[PDB]
Amino acid sequence: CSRDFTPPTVKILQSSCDGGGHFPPTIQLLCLVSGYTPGTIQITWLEDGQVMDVDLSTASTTQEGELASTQSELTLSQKHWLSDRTYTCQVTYQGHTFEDSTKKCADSNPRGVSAYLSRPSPFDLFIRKSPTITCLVVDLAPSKGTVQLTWSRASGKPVNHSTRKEEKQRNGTLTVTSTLPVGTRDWIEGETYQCRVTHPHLPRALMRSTTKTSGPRAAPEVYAFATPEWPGSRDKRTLACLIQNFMPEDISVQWLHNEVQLPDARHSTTQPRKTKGSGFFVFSRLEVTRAEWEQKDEFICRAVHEAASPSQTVQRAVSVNPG
Amino acid sequence: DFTPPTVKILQSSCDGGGHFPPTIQLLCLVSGYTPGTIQITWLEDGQVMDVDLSTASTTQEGELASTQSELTLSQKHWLSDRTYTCQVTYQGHTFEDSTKKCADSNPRGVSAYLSRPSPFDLFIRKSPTITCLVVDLAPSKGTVQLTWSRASGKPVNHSTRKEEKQRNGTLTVTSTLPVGTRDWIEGETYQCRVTHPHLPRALMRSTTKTSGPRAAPEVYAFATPEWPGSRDKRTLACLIQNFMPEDISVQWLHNEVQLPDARHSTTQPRKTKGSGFFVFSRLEVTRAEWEQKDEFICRAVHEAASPSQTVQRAVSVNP
Ligand SMILES: *[C@@H]1O[C@H](CO)[C@@H](O[C@@H]2O[C@H](CO)[C@@H](O[C@@H]3O[C@H](CO[C@H]4O[C@H](CO)[C@@H](O)[C@H](O)[C@@H]4O)[C@@H](O)[C@H](O[C@H]4O[C@H](CO)[C@@H](O)[C@H](O)[C@@H]4O)[C@@H]3O)[C@H](O)[C@H]2NC(C)=O)[C@H](O)[C@H]1NC(C)=O
Ligand SMILES: *[C@@H]1O[C@H](CO)[C@@H](O[C@@H]2O[C@H](CO)[C@@H](O[C@@H]3O[C@H](CO[C@H]4O[C@H](CO)[C@@H](O)[C@H](O)[C@@H]4O)[C@@H](O)[C@H](O[C@H]4O[C@H](CO)[C@@H](O)[C@H](O)[C@@H]4O)[C@@H]3O)[C@H](O)[C@H]2NC(C)=O)[C@H](O)[C@H]1NC(C)=O
Repeated sequence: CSRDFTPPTVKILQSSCDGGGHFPPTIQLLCLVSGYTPGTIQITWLEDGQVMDVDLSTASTTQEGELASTQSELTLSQKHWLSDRTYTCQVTYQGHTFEDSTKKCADSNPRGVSAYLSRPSPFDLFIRKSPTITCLVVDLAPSKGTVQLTWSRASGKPVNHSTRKEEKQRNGTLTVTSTLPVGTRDWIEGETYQCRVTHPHLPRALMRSTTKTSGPRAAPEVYAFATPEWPGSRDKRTLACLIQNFMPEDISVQWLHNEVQLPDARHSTTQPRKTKGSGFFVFSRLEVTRAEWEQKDEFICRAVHEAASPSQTVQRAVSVNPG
Repeated sequence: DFTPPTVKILQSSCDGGGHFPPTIQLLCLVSGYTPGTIQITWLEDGQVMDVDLSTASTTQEGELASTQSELTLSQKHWLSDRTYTCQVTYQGHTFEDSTKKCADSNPRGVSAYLSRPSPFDLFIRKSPTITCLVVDLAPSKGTVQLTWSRASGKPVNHSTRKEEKQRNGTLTVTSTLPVGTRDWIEGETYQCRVTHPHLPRALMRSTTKTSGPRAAPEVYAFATPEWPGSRDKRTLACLIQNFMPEDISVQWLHNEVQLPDARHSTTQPRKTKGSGFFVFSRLEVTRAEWEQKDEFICRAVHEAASPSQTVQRAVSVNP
C-alpha cells in the first residue's frame, strides 16, 4: 500500500572518545539506515568524494515486521580520522539516492587567518602564455569586515586588475582568492609581486611576496614506462613517468592522449623532491583503460619547464599494446 | 561456550563541516552475550541519570542476546565536558565504559603524530619501534612530558627523547619506543601521552596494527635509457603497488648486499584509483656498478607478502 511506503533516512554514528576525551586507536563509523519499506539496497562509502573499496566496510540488513533496517560499519585508523578527511555514507534505494557525511568534530577555537601566494605555473607561463599569481586567504570568520587585498610591484610599476572570489566553506570558514595577471617579460626578468592583506580582526597586515626562483638551471629528462600485462590487469594498465634532473623545481606535468590533455585528476603526481645530487625529480602514475588504448595506443607524459628546449617542453610516449 | 557481555559506546557524529548536531545521542551497545539478567544505567559525572532519559531494549539471535540503550543529551551538556558512563550489570556483575566530548586535536596549533613500526624493523630486524612526534609547541618554560603506555596496562620500556628548536622558532619533541614483536602483531594498543605546561590538558595519540584486509605488493622495476650527455649513470625506478595496509619498507640490493638507505628515495604511500596503495622508489646507479654486476634488486617488505613478508624484482641496465 503506497500510503505506507517508508523512505530510508540516513544517520552516522561514531566510536566515542574515552573518559579522558581521547580518541580510540581506530574509529568506527556506523551508517544507520532507518526502517524502510523492504527492497534492494546498496551502501557505498566515500572518502572526500572518492568511492572507497567495499573491503573497508561491512553491511548487514535486518527486517522486523514490515520494515527493513540496514547498517554499514566503516573502520578507520586514528591517524586517518585526525587528518580531517570527510566520509560519506551513500544509500541507493529503489531509484534515487540518500546520503550523509561526517568528519572529526571541529576544534573549540577556530584559529586565525593565513595567506598564501603562488608563482605562475610553467604551463601558464609557457604553454598558455598567460601567467598569473594567486593570493589565497583562508580561515576567515564571516560577517566581519571584508579583508582588503592589494597587489603591488617592487618596481612601483602598475598592477593589472585582479579578480576576486569569496567562497563560504563547509566548516563555516571563508576563503578569499585574488588572481593577478602578470607580464611575461616582467615575470621572467625578476619582478617581485606583493599581496597585502588587511582586516579589522587582524592585528597587523599580512604581506606575501613572490618572484622568479634564482640560481642554476637544468633541463628535465623524461621517461615513460608501462607495467606488464598480467592476470590482475587485463582491461586496465598502469603507466608511470619519471621526470628528473631539472632546476629550478617549478614544473608542470601532464598526460596527453589522442589530442586530449587528460584531467589532472586522472593521475597521481608527486611534488618535486631533490635528487641525491643536483636537480629535482617527480614521479607520475596514470591508470589507463582498454577503451582508451583501443581508441589510440599512445599515452604521452609531458613536462613543461623553463629550461627545456626548444620550447620549454619535453615529452615521451608509451604504448601498451603490440601493433 | 559462555559469551560474556562487552560494552561499547557510540555517539552522534558531526556533519561534513565538523559541526555538532542540535542534540547528541549516546548509544551503549552490549552485543552478542549469553542471555541472563541485565540492566543498563547511565551516569552523568558519577550520578545515576533519571530513568526517563534513556530507553534500553534487548533482542535474541540464536544462542546470544544483544542489548542497547540510547541516551539523548543537549548539545550544551555534551559541550560542557561532563563524563557519561554506561553501567551494565549482568547477572549481578558490573561492566562500565565512559565517554566525554573528544578533546581538541590541535590545541594551541600543536600537532602530534604517532607511527606504526616499519615492516623492515618488524619482520626483518625483529626490533619494532614506534615514534611519537609533537610539532609547533612554544619554547616557553617547563619541560614537555612524554610518557608511553599500553591499553592493556602492561609494562613499557624506556624511550628516546629529543627536542629541537626549529628555524621558524617553534619546538618539536620526538620520542621513540621499542615494542614487543609479538605484542604488536597480536594487537596491543600503544599510547603516547604529551603534557606541556602551556597546553591546557594532556594530549594523547594511540596506535595499533591494521584491522583491514591484507594484499601483497606487486613490484615492477625499470631502468632509464641513456640520456644524451650522461654516459656513466642510469636511474632505476621501482613501482610497488596494490598493497594493503599502506605500511611498507623498500630496500635495494646490488651484488648480494643491501645498499645504504641513503642511496635511494621512496615516495609516501598513496591510494591507487581502486584498492590499495603505491609507492615509487628511485635509485641512481653508476657504470662501475652495472659493469661489475648488471642486476639491481628492488625489494619490498610488507606484512601481506609471503612466505617471509618479502617480494622483490630485479632489473638490469642492459639486455
Ligand atoms: C616549523 O618548522 C618545523 C620544521 O621541522 C615544522 O615541523 C614539520 O611539520 C610537518 C607538518 O606538521 C611534520 O610532518 C608530519 O610528519 C609526521 C611523521 O612523519 C615522520 O615520521 C615518518 C615515519 O617514520 C616519516 O616517514 C616522515 O618522513 C617523518 O620523519 C607525519 O605522520 C605527518 O603526516 C601528516 O601530514 C602529511 C603531509 O605529507 C599527510 O600526508 C598525512 O596525511 C598526515 O596528515 C606529517 O607529515 C614534520 O614532521 C615537521 N618537520 C620536522 C623535521 O619535524 C613546522 O611545521 C613549522 N611550523 C610552522 C608554523 O610552519
Ligand atoms: C576549513 O575548510 C577549508 C577548505 O575548504 C580549509 O582551507 C584550507 O586551508 C589550508 C591551510 O590553511 C590551505 O592549504 C594551503 O593551500 C595553498 C594553495 O593550495 C593550492 O594552490 C597551490 C598553488 O597554486 C598549489 O600548489 C596546490 O596544489 C593547491 O592547488 C598552498 O599553497 C599552501 O601550501 C603551504 O602549506 C602547506 C601545508 O599543507 C605546505 O605543505 C606547503 O609547503 C606550503 O607551505 C597550503 O597548503 C588550503 O588551500 C585551504 N583550502 C581551500 C581554501 O580550499 C580550512 O583549513 C578549514 N579550516 C579548518 C579549521 O580546518
